[PDB]
Amino acid sequence: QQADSDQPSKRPRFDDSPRGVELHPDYKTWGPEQVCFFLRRGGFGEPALLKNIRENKITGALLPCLDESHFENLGVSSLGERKKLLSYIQRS
Amino acid sequence: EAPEGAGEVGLEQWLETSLERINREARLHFHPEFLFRLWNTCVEHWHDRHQRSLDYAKYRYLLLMHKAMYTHMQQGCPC
Amino acid sequence: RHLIFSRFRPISVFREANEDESGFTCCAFSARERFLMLGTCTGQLKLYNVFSGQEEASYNCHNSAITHLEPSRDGSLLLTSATWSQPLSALWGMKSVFDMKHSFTEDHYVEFSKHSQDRVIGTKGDIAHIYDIQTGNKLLTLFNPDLANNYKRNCATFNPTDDLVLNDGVLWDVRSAQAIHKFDKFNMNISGVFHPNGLEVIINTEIWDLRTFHLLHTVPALDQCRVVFNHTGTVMYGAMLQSPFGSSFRTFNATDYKPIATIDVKRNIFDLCTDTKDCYLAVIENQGSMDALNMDTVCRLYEVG
Ligand SMILES: [Zn+2]
Repeated sequence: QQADSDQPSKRPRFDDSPRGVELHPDYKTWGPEQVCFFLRRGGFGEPALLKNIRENKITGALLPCLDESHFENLGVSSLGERKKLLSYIQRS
Repeated sequence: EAPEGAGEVGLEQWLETSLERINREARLHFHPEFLFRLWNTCVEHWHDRHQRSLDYAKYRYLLLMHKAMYTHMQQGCPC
Repeated sequence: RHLIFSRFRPISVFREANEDESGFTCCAFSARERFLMLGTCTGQLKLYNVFSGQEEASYNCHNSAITHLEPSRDGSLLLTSATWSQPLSALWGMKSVFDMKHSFTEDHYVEFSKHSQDRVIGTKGDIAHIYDIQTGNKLLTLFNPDLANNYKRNCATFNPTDDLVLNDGVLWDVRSAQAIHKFDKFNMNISGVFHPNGLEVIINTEIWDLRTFHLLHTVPALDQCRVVFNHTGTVMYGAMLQSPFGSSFRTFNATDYKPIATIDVKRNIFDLCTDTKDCYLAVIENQGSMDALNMDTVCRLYEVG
């Protein structure tokens, strides 16, 4: 009657849709976007910050050495969000 | 034309399932990368910049990547 | 023919009803060509009315993008093939209700037999299986490792008389179930097709003699091109893949394979199909890219006078 692996009522549209994902973890060989993803995870981004980490730059290796107002050159305007994004990068 | 029937269900778990298994399968076919570029851009574009639903951005992401899988599999893969 | 097939004229554009971004990935004409069968990237199948343009139906066929559509001349059955999800192919009924009759789980490509469409041939990687449309029984299995060439886009196929099969470059006698010949490799993707005249075999750029196995022709323009014959088989349509889809299609003379014309549609051609009357030409055209976040794939209709 219906092979069931198919398929909902009807679909989302831009002009009526205003306001779980998983995805790859650990660790050091992380493209700039696996860095952007991890940043957005904390509540950061701020496209001005990520507008270009599309590349100045960073590897999944230049995480813990990016220090704190290196962040100044690339967008995050205020001192406080910058202070626990400085301390969002640790924990491992 | 034939018509029916009982294709009532989804969005919801349909969306979450679709996204999920298309990702599980797409991780077998692409190399640095990552896929996040699509994902991030979508969550940056429709969700952030036009403040639309996250489900919407995830839907458009889903669409794009179904077209990507289509492309790759039609292109053929040694595995 | 000669002149008619060097100009095509756009008339209409088919677009998904309730989508912000249309995503057609395959096209095929109805059994009696009153409808245009348009499979989409989500695994659905939308039937539009060729003349009016209006959507007639919508069916939920697969988990993944539709990659193949082949209706029976009978008008009672429909073959579909998806992208990466199982079952990768299916056989449906177009009788009164659209229901699945038999499932081809791992077969990425599926095709009817040419005599009276009583059997179905599917391809699983390098292997080819032959089934019966009525019972669904796998009648036969063709494969030989010592002859296997392992195309990436292998599509097993019957000759017009269904006494021969071309699978993975290997020519098989069906009733003997023994490999007759092995066409060597000069290409990694395209597995080749039978010319409707049943005289020549077309494997990518090589046109071999099906009787003498001797190379008849070499047409460089058919490199990585899918080939669609009109019903009469007097012309060929060549569409390129490896966006990897070419933004242009070519027309050829089926007799001697000389180029008739090259039409650029400024849009990415995913697929295309014509009718038996050779009046219409459906083309699946795409714009943009991944980074444009716009892959609106639409079906445009052309006419061939
Ligand atoms: Zn692959």
